Amino acid sequence: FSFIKALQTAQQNFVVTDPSLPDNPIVYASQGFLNLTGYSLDQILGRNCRFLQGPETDPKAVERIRKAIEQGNDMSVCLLNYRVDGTTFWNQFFIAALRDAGGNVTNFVGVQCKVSDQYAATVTKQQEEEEE
Amino acid sequence: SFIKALQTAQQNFVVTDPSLPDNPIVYASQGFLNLTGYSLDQILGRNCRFLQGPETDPKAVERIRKAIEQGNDMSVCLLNYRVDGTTFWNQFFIAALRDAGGNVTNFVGVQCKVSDQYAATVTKQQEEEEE
Ligand SMILES: Cc1cc2nc3c(=O)[nH]c(=O)nc-3n(C[C@H](O)[C@H](O)[C@H](O)COP(=O)(O)O)c2cc1C
Ligand SMILES: Cc1cc2nc3c(=O)[nH]c(=O)nc-3n(C[C@H](O)[C@H](O)[C@H](O)COP(=O)(O)O)c2cc1C
Ligand SMILES: [Cl-]
Repeated sequence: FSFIKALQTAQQNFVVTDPSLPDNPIVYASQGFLNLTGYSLDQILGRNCRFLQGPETDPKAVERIRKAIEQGNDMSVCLLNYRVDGTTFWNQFFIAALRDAGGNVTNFVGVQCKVSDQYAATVTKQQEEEEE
Repeated sequence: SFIKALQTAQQNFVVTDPSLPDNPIVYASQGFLNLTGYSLDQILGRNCRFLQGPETDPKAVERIRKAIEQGNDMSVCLLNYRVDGTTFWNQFFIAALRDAGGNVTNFVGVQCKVSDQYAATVTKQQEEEEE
């Protein structure tokens, strides 16, 4: 199944990046990503998604995503991300590596879900208890 | 719904209930039954580890075990066993479903049968994460 078509239909917040390009930049973003983050598309295309990060983002959470990308692994993390206006929100984030029939990573899709503080407390706790 | 999406897409997948002991299957798609050869009576109310066998990489299974311990999404390529003992390469994905309060309510696991060439490529990268 097209996971992307599934996300389009469900009108989710997601982006697709191209690892064949230096620094793995956004080459597609849904309307949902734009509404959520406040960015317009010319602000987002061709950029690494790390702009979503800021001073209050947990760097160990970011490392999980980094490893997942190095391994062509699917993963999820709850971390804090930044809107175009500098304000934060909690992101239940998911990333998938898409592979061809030959097994080679061809793209990444990242899905963003806004969650409450209460939600984040629970998930971040198990993340910190994982880190310790 | 991730589950409604998998239904529509006619995927091979299961949903388990971690609120019951040993986190048993409480739903299995038709795709899953076709793939593994299991019937619904043999698997409903059971834990998925029956898919594993002697030639499965115990390190891939461990990768799956941590995801459940942490309530994380993950994907692994490992060898699984059908109801008659034959093997197939499984590009597996597991997701934790959470309520609004952040509590894991379910696990969803999706199985995609892949070629020897595919498994070769991915499993090599899995093995390479030695140090
Ligand atoms: C498809 C895709 C989507 C991503 N989405 C997010 C995101 O929503 N929020 C975030 O903080 N990082 C996201 N990332 C991670 C960053 O782009 C980047 O990989 C992260 O900073 C790790 O790289 P670095 O340590 O070199 O900065 C995403 C990565 C990819 C490939
Ligand atoms: C929803 C779900 C689907 C699973 N699917 C598979 C699978 O397809 N193949 C597999 O080898 N293990 C699968 N597992 C993992 C086993 O069910 C079990 O969690 C794993 O063997 C580790 O648990 P254990 O330490 O008790 O053996 C799945 C687990 C869950 C929760
Ligand atoms: Cl998927």
